[PDB]
Amino acid sequence: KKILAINFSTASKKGEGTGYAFRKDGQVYVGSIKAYNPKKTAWERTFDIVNAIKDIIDEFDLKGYHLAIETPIMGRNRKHSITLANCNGYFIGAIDGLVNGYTFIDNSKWCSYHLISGKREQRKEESLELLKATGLVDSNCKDDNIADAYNILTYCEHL
Amino acid sequence: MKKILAINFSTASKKGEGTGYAFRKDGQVYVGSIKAYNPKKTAWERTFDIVNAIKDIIDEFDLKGYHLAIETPIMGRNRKHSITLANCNGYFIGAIDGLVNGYTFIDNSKWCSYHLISGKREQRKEESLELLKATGLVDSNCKDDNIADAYNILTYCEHL
Repeated sequence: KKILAINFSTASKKGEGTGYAFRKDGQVYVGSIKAYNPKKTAWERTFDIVNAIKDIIDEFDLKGYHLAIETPIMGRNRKHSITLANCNGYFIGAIDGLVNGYTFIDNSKWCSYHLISGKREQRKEESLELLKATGLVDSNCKDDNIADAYNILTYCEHL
Repeated sequence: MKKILAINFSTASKKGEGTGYAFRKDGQVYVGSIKAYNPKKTAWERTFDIVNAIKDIIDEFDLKGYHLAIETPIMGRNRKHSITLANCNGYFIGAIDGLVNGYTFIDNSKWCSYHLISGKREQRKEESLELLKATGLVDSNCKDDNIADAYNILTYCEHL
């Protein structure tokens, strides 16, 4: 029930990032770690993303939170998919112990509970629509990493 | 001699298989395998057990600051199996990075090529074990190819 929700990406494309969401003293906090940098490898960007999340964990002194992280999946691009799966694992291994374990949340599953339907690109705008309603972000927000992490948290808080 | 902890990572999905490790300390090579076979556990749960076993080795033998050399995960025939394997390999590395001074991926092809090992998987296991057996660290009857691959990664990395 004390859940740190993560939508993990290594930010291999511009503007991407790892989204996070959690609730502390009833207040929801959300954000993204924007790590795009072609001078760094996926694993180096991952290291930076780990250290950003560790800094939030210490700032908000999250003790006993459980990681809910979106399951890595094989996509069309095989090498991207294996790199992402490996970096997703690095991220989980680096923070497990700061969190009390973790659970894989299947994209299809949180999406179905929130009625997000259609392809990938369209899921992104549906997820953002839900984030926008809560007014934790402004009406201009185009951060689907943030929106996904939020929707994963709400999925988990129900399940 | 650069201080390297060589790992041949496996989730021990098959009985008798496990994660191989090799390191040199005070000139002596130490090798072994973590035999984590347990079909009652998921691959991630066996990986957690292997992480704890390597942390205990790093503690007992005072290896903080050794550099981790680990095989690169590869693309395979079955999507879900290869994604799970790649994720567990990642988990292992992220759990111990910090105890070790960083890590480097070692491609299977590169260490094999250095050691003049060719052929399909089972032949490569045989040739890798021949190199390990020659050191006397295991007996002439050893079939523990996870130990052999860890050893042969260590010696490949020691030449670089």
